[PDB]
Amino acid sequence: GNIGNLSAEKQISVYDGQPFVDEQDVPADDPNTPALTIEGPDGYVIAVDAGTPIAPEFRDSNGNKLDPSTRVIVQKCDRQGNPLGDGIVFNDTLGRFDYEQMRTDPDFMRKTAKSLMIDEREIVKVFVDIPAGANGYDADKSRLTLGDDTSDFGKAVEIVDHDELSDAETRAV
Amino acid sequence: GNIGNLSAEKQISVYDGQPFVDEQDVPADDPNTPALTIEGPDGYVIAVDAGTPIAPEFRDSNGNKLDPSTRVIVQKCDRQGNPLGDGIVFNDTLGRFDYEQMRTDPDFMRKTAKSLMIDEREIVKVFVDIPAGANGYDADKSRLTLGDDTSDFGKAVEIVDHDELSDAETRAV
Amino acid sequence: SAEKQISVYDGQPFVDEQDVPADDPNTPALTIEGPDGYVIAVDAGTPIAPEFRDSNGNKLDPSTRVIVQKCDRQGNPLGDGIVFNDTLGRFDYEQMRTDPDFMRKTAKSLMIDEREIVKVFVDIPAGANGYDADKSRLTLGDDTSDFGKAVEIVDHDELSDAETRAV
Amino acid sequence: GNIGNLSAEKQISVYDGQPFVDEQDVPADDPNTPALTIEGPDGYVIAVDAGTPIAPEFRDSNGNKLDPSTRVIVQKCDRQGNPLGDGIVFNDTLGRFDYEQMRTDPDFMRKTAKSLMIDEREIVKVFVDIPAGANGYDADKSRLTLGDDTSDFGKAVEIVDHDELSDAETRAV
Amino acid sequence: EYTISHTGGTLGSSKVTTAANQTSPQRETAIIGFECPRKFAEIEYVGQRDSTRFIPRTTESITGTAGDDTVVSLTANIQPVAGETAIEDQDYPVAVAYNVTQGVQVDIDAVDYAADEVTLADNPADGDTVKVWPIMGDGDVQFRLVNQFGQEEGRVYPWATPLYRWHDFPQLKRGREINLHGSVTWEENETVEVLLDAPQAITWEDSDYPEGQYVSTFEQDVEITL
Amino acid sequence: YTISHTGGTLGSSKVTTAANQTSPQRETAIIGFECPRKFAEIEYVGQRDSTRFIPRTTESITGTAGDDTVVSLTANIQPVAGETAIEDQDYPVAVAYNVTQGVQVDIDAVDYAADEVTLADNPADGDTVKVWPIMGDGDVQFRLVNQFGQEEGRVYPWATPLYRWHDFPQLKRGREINLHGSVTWEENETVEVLLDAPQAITWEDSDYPEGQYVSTFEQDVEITL
Repeated sequence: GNIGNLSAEKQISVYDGQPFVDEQDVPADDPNTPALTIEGPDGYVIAVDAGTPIAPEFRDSNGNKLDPSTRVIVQKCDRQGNPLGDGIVFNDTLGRFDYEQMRTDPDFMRKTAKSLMIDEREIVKVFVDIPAGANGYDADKSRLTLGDDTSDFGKAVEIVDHDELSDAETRAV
Repeated sequence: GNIGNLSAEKQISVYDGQPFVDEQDVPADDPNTPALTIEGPDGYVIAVDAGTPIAPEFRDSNGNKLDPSTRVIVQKCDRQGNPLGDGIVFNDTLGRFDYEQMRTDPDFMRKTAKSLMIDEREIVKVFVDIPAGANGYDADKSRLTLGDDTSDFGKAVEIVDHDELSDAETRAV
Repeated sequence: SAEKQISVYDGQPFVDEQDVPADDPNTPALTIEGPDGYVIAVDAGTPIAPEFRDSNGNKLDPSTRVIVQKCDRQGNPLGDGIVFNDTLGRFDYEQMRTDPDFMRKTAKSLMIDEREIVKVFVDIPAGANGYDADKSRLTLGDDTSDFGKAVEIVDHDELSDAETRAV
Repeated sequence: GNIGNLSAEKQISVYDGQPFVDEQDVPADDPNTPALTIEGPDGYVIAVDAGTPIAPEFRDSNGNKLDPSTRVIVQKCDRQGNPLGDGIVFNDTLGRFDYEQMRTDPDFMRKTAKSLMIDEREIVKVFVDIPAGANGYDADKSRLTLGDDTSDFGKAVEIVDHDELSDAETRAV
Repeated sequence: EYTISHTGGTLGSSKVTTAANQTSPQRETAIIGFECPRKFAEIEYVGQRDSTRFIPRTTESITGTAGDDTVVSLTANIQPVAGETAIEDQDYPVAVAYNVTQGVQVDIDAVDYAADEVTLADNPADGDTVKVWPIMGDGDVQFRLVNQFGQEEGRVYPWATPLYRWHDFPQLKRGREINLHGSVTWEENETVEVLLDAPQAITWEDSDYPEGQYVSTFEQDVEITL
Repeated sequence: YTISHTGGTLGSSKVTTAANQTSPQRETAIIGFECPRKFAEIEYVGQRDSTRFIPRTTESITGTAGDDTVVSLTANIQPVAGETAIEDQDYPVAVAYNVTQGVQVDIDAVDYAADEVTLADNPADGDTVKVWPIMGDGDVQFRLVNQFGQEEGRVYPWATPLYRWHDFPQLKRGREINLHGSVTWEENETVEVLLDAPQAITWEDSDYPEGQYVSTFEQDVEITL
């Protein structure tokens, strides 16, 4: 009745429903409101390698898609939520994507640029820049799928607990 | 007040009403459906040597004997229950026997053309090739006695628990 | 070279079809036999196209199990030596034998002599309307793509024959 | 289509149907009648070692058995049909027989007391001595058989074609 | 190579064996043909080592009227089975009978082997019909080989062994069961045949039979190459 | 010495158990894969062995005038592989059956946000219709159970949301699911598919039109002999 012991590097994907992430309905024309808000899970450490995909299935309250000229932004911040400016991973639009298949075929898998590394309290935020005419944001119907942990394609994110010198060298940012 | 220090090699015979064998009534002419199903008793090992007799007391649901032209086959199978094809010990007809005295006199004892061996999981099946107009096979009225453990004639079946080097050898199947 | 690269289908005179009931797995639906003078070889990664349908031409139940399995020279299976055990529900019939991205493939290789047997078994639940191969069929292997693979056939050559006889 | 070689020696029996023999019905109490006349088969040669069975299934015209007191003889003659006195192989009665098992159990099978060798033209005769009372001998409802060639018991006639030096020494009669 | 025993039979390992009847003139004909399959490599039968079993049974018919207790001469020199003449002790029935109009079995009481007569308990009805299946009596048999053309390629032990020994001996007992003389080796598609000459026509597969579908049987313990 | 089989809704043995969850939102045992006598041991390998899960639930309604539309079904419906229009999908998002007529219904259209659908045949007043759509929300994982009935440990303690199984075109090679972790059975042991979801899921409704099983959980595995 064996299960198979495991490495600490759990390879997973990230979505809104998990209990370290929060959503928020948004109006049109604030590029600063955090739509999404990740936080450190209080003890573990997360590592997103550069070369990681996204599927930001963003829609409106009437279920329709947003304006493709909308710009999505992803950014690291401090433990108080103030962005660091640097450490940006993303700056592009929605029209680049195709919700029918944006998390299926690698020819369309839009991905990050740089790596990322979250301590027990660091925070990632996601921002949305739109003109006025849109039908806002409805997170209750929209969602996000970060990375893949199921396919022969794409990559995943590494969750780990605390191993000593790993953390010692990891905190040296 | 002693009993006798016994060898592990217990010399017995088999009967249908045992908790390592199952009966199953049959249609008219469905040969690939098993009459009986012997399985290993989950820890012991059996050996049927050659010269081993049979008393297959098969009768219909109305008490009469079956068609003498019916073919009987006994054969080893895999642990999966599938016939090995090879490894037959018997193939003959019911009409060879005399139910009055098929088990009585050695002079009518029909026996196996082979030895045989059985592990904890190995399986034996007893298939019955019948023509159309037969009245099937009622195991509630019918039975079987494989081997003998009483007669000074014939032989018996050896049964053992695991002895070390002999088991390592027996696993050469 | 004497190696012929082909595919296989039901209408060839070394593969017998058979209609089936709705709740019997042990029956042979399709039965290949050795062609009595040639030798066949399959390799792993080989596709299948079992376009199975009913007496009304509708598809069978997706929960149906399909199994391909080698047998001995008697027609008796072997338990070991299976190449396929999966379901019809995984095959988009409209494009299973077209797109390699939906081509479902084998696991093992296989070798058939002049007498050896391959069989295909089907496990269906009670309710379905059986199996009528008069409308249904099978197709095996692909000759036409750099993708996929095909099936090798030969007559008898000494070294390879005596080697292949050492199963 | 291989059949397997043979010796030149064939291990068989005889009866009336074997067409190198003639039957003849008999009166009441004549011993001298040639009931059965076997002639040499004009091309084959016989070897009857002693210890050779007989089933002279003799019956009346109504199908009842003859008297047990009857005596039966098998004797050699010349090529013309004249006995020799010597060359006798049987002298006994039907009381030493039992028609229902006189070819079943070797305990029952009475046998010859001498050897015999028949050339292309010699003759064997059967002689039958009966008292007054019995109702003659009907060959239609009777028959004969000579030889056992079937079971794991018995010893059959060696029938043969011609082998050279064998015949060379055969003709030293 | 691995070889085992097997039992060639009326149906056997392949459902292509032929069983057909002989003819009424005294002619040696083909009773049974075992055609070898492709499943096997080759087959061997060895006289004096391996055994053979045979129960031949023919057919007759009769019409009813008053006084029809005695079933007449059946035109076969009936013999005792295992030397025995009382039915219930016999290893198998000398003869059986069946009323067709009633569609029922009938037993037998009295016998006569020279007269070839028997006598029953069911006095049939005037206008009724009964069938009888008695064993076969006189007749001489042997084995034949045939290649894949129909050309004869060899008999075995060219001596037509008689039939009534099969009835006389209790076929099932060791040391008394039948062994013929000779040997033989089959091949893939070739045929071996049981041939016979005798007066009366044998039968199988008369649907009106009580104890089974096949009235007669031929069996042969032989050896098989895989 | 091993080969590859699949565990299934029936699989290699007629002892596999199929039960349904609770309405109180609390995780339950969906399926119990119990190892049989026939085999020696069973192996699962995440990241090698594929898996397929077509869940499907039940709803019911009564007819009257104007009921060409069926409601937000308390289920966050999702398109199939992104695709929407029914006849082009890999499989139907939902099917429905009029009981009184005792027939299948074909569907016109869908609205996913409001979770509603639009049919073709206005059913009769007083009539009954059953619907079988996919299931929406849901968090699954694998559990181990000894022969005694005791929980040993969960596999890869990170649940899988349901709707990815709908989001990916499950048949395309590479796109098919490969969960994480490993697990190994013994003879009398059991493994259990567990789920937590708010809506009740079904199997083996007599009135299904396409097949005798509405929902399937197939999985690839390695087997020893």
